[PDB]
Amino acid sequence: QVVVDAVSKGAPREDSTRVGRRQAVDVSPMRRVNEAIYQMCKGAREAAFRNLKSMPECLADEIVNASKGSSNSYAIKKKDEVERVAKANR
Amino acid sequence: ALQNAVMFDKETYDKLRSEVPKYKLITPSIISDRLKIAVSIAAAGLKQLCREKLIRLVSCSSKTRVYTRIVQ
Amino acid sequence: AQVGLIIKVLGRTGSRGNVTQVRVRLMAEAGSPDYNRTIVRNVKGPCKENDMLSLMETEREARRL
RNA sequence: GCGCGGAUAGCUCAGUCGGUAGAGCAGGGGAUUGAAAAUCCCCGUGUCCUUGGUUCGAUUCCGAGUCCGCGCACCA
RNA sequence: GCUUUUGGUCGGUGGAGUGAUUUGUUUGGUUGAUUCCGUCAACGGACGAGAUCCAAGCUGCCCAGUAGAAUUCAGAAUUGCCCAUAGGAUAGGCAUUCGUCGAAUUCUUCUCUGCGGGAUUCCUUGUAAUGCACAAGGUGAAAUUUUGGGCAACAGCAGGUCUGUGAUGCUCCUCAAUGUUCUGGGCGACACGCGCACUACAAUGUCAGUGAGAACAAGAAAAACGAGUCGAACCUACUUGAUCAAAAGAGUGGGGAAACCCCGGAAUCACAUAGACUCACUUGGGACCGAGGAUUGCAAUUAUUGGUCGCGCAACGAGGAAUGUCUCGUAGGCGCAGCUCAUCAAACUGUGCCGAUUACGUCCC
Ligand SMILES: NC[C@@H]1O[C@H](O[C@H]2[C@@H](O)[C@H](O[C@@H]3[C@@H](O)[C@H](N)C[C@H](N)[C@H]3O[C@H]3O[C@H](CO)[C@@H](O)[C@H](O)[C@H]3N)O[C@@H]2CO)[C@H](N)[C@@H](O)[C@@H]1O
Ligand SMILES: [Mg+2]
Ligand SMILES: [Mg+2]
Repeated sequence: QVVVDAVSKGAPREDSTRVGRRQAVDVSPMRRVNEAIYQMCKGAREAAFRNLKSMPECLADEIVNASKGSSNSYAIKKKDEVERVAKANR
Repeated sequence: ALQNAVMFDKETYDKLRSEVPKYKLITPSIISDRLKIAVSIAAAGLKQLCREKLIRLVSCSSKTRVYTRIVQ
Repeated sequence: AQVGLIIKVLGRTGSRGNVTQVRVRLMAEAGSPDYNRTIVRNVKGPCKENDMLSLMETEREARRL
């Protein structure tokens, strides 16, 4: 349940691409499951790259902090950066 | 920098037997930066606490061993 | 963020074809003002119809075709 | 030597009237992108010209003084 | 090889035009496809596409002392009271195990394979609106060129090859020959600039153990020298070397290769291994070179190659502008064979193993 709560919060609901200017575009529910899994495996991988911590700790920390919606997770820093850029590129 | 000790001082081994059994989610990397000791000591210090039953072994593999406090 | 349901996929849009033009029904709680409201919006990513998605600002509509 | 203004990071500049600094802009990163300029998001960074009286606490209050502008002065 | 991974080219006879030339060969839907349906001053044909061919997946018959299986008596092994130093998770009429180099007596489940089945948009209900067809699902081993390759027209390039040939025209050299053989060098030389790999920059790891466990494949000789028949050249198990390092060096078997290698003990991986390291240019990396030694060869110097101990204080901490390949048993990783080969693979041609992310779109470049 902590993982399903981490996947559900891990990816941005909105994003911005050039469709014609840089218009804000909605994100499908399929990609939101893809990009949540992608950005948690990423970032936990970069945490443990030259760290004392093992990979099952760095992966366990990204899943927990994204499950709580904390900004300590790598994904939630990028989930909030994309949504505020999408809110300004409307 | 990250200069870790390679053997226990008498001060920090007393930290090993007191504060570490009070933690939840003990791993040899949690102990390595809390107690500033190398993981080769931290893993050796935690195998000692299992045979004294102060901590619990909740998950074991050849590389990764995860420990927890015993609740009684 | 309101959760809207895709009732129609209007074709692949944009230059590179990565953006999809959909027609999304807003799915409100049936006593609301903006109930059974349908919007024509751009979706980024793989989207089939009957796929719910969250919407930040529902008062915009995308320019069709 | 008379009154007014200016001194606040490299540059630029509004201040809460005596409860701690801000935006502007440059300097290092990801984004746009196929490649641009512009646009964005992210990390530098000023003991706040010198002195005191040091009001709970002085870029802010106050007393001189250096510096710089304008408009005025003027008998060893 | 490349124009070109594209669907394209050509006559005949009719129509059109003074003519080069058009028409057929098409505006419409459709398909990967001038693929089809419809229209149609054209009508009939030819090639290319499709078909055929190979390989892989499911399957029939045939089949085995060059493939394997069960059983039944004999022979042997364990046999319970047992809870690891700290000891988790996880099936359960006649208990189980097999150079044991046992006898028997019934079999084709897997294996091999010559021809043959099976897939066709076949069935179903939206798109389209007659048609040709399309999407979703069914059926199934397999679902849309089933997958993957081979083969590929017509024109052409002043592409490459006169270093493949006793393929060739012309022209040069032709007895101190540009012939042909020896001997010795060189092709490999390094201020440098680039393609392509390989190895890494480490802890999702290095090490040292231990387990489970692949497919494609290769393999010896002559009108010679020896005993018209047989030997030795080739690959290999096994012993030895061994009262003491590898690398060797030797015996002794076997194999013409579904019969021996071989129950092919590949490497990734795996492991509750109670193993060392613990974030460091470090037990990461292994460039550089020093000293023994042994094999290939007629010859090792400008180390052929392996192995041993040193060196490791050689950059390298994930890479600027740029750039390449890829849509499923795929990318990537991993090794193994063959080919070059007396000796030498960071190559190439094949094969297996582990096995994903993303898209199933578009004409932006
Ligand atoms: N002889 C087959 C040829 O296929 C061509 O069409 C081919 C192309 O449309 C297309 O080929 C593309 C190729 O363009 C592109 N450069 C690369 C791409 N991988 C290929 O794709 C094709 O081959 C691979 C098989 O490896 C498959 O992934 C794929 O299913 C298949 N569409 O797919 C077709 C091959 O099936 C032409 N229709 C024609 O030249 C000819 O019929
Ligand atoms: Mg004519
Ligand atoms: Mg550079």
